[PDB]
Amino acid sequence: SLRAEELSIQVSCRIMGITLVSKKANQQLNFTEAKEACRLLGLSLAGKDQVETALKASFETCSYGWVGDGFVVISRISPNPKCGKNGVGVLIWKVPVSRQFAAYCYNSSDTWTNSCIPEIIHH
Ligand SMILES: *[C@@H]1O[C@H](CO)[C@@H](O)[C@H](O)[C@H]1NC(C)=O
Ligand SMILES: *[C@@H]1O[C@H](CO)[C@@H](O)[C@H](O)[C@H]1NC(C)=O
Repeated sequence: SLRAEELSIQVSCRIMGITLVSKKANQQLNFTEAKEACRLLGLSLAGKDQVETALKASFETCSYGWVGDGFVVISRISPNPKCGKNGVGVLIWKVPVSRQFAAYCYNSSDTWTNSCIPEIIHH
């Protein structure tokens, strides 16, 4: 079975709870494996709407990854030919579930917009 030590985290500072998880090996994750990858880390496979919320907080990636309900997405703020072919927004493809990509994962415990930037403590 998939093990967590086979995974690497490509978004070290989660935005609105969202990270991106890839396989260290060349072969990446099909849709079912993407869900398992997030769960091995205690996360859920992100929904496209959760990725959209992160984009509004300036979450941007340059990797295609699975989200819930069988879409592959990339999160783009700036047009880039090499990152989603100059698209902008959360770009969405409905792709056969056997295809292998990264996984967008969601962490509901995050209380900061950027998990690496503290926010003022309210007492
Ligand atoms: C996804 O990969 C797993 C390997 O862990 C395999 O058992 C499963 O059949 C694959 N799903 C598809 C739709 O290819
Ligand atoms: C999820 O978020 C909580 C709160 O920020 C944090 O303690 C935990 O380490 C996070 N887990 C993962 C796998 O990102």
